Amino acid sequence: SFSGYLKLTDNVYIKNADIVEEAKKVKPTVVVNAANVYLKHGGGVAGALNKATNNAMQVESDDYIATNGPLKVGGSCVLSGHNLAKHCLHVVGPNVNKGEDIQLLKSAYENFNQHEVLLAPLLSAGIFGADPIHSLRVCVDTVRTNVYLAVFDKNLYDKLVSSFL
Ligand SMILES: O=C(O)[C@@H]1CCC[C@@H]1c1ccsc1
Repeated sequence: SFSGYLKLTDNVYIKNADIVEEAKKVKPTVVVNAANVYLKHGGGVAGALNKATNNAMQVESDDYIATNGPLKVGGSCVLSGHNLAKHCLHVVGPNVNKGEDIQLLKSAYENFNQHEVLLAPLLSAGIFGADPIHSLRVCVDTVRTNVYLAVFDKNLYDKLVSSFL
């Protein structure tokens, strides 16, 4: 299972790791995707997770959207984890680069509470434009279940650990 994580709180752990490599190694029950409302897995974590599934995540996601329509910002859906995990929890954090309300980041993290353990990225961080330090703070203050955060960028991982209150 999960190895090499730094414990931040009772239930939040963090590691400088590529979430795709981490998912292939652990095969967790749940891997969180940093999804958008259309489940178009183009870039960032979504593009990387989808490419690791050989586009099977995108094919499944297009069928989900055809049936259900788009997700809400702050919402989620559970789909297959493919070769990476049992399930993928596609969570939509607000995209600050699209002017979405950063207050929706807490609602996005609340989706994690429906799963006893998750491998996840920092929601709304990276190409979503939010401050990752704020994302980590909202994560620790919102998620009560066991979350193993994979931070791809070493420099950001170091900054997140060194500034963690
Ligand atoms: O973790 C990072 O370094 C950033 C911030 C949030 C997710 C993003 C990422 C993760 C896997 S590819 C890009």
